[PDB]
Amino acid sequence: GKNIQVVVRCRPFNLAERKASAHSIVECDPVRKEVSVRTGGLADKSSRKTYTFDMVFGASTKQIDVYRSVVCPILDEVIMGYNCTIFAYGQTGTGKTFTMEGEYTWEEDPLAGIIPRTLHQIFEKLTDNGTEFSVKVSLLEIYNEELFDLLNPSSDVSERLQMFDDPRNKRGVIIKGLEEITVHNKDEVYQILEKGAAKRTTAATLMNAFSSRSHSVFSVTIHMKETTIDGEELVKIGKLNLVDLAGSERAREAGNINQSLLTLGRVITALVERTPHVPYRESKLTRILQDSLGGRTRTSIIATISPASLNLEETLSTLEYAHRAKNILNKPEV
Ligand SMILES: Nc1ncnc2c1ncn2[C@@H]1O[C@H](COP(=O)(O)OP(=O)(O)O)[C@@H](O)[C@H]1O
Ligand SMILES: [Mg+2]
Repeated sequence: GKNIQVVVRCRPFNLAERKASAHSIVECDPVRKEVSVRTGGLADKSSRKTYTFDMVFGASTKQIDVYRSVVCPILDEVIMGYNCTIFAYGQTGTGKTFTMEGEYTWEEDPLAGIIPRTLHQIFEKLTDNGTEFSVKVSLLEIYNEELFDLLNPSSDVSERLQMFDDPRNKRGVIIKGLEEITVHNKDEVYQILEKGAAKRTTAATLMNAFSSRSHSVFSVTIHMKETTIDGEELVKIGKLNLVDLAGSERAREAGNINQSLLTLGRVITALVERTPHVPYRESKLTRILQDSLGGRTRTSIIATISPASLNLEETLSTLEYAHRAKNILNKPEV
């Protein structure tokens, strides 16, 4: 494809779908990279709609496999000194958070998601090659188009963060007062995710800013300096934005979400097709990530879906959205 990769990840059935007597309507073919949905209504057992993506992950797909296939290529980009972004898009309950952060010593938990493994690899790789480096991370939430710092020890209330341009080459934004925690070792990441989780819970309870209706943006910035005898030194800065989007399924409270997700989709489609003018300025989410989506870089979207007939509507909606972002045509022979 391109620098923009769109993959789909289907989760296994959950308890509620079993108790509701739901049926599997999704078929994943990792070889042909297709996802086909049994769409028939009453008496219609023949009509199915197929879609093609850069990759397709079945329900048995393991955390490490999503990481190996989707993130490794991207992290190598970041290490070379680039800004990249990874998205988790889909219906609430389909695995966006299970995928972005997931759920010992140096060996990674098999349920660990993209975030634990990523920090993990930063330290292993930069330590192994003797690079001089420092790693800082920030975690903010976007709810009803307002920013909240999830790692600020103090200034913890329902106070939003001020966003604004900045005298410098455009595309960037400065988020006034964004807490940026320095990480000293790979394991220190779980403690960071704990603080975030605890503060998100507070915002949920004290604002109704439920995680399922918000965008979580966890950014890791790596400052690197590498040297070799008869090879000159290098100063690089890499940044990876790991985004856990709001569920794709109050009046405008659902408008801001529905709108930003549609704006995001338009920004992605504009980048794939190279149409002048990409609508970054139309949403807080795309404005904040412009600097990473703007310049040349690797960008990936992980579309999560349910396999049950109970969620057919949202699954088709998600597949259509993923298809619209990067139109890949189905190949011959079914
Ligand atoms: N692919 C998966 N494999 C195993 N469990 C998953 C998978 N995807 C989601 N889950 C499970 O579903 C729930 C997590 O869903 P979650 O990540 O919160 O979805 P979302 O973030 O989109 O709301 C947990 O029970 C989690 O273990
Ligand atoms: Mg979630």
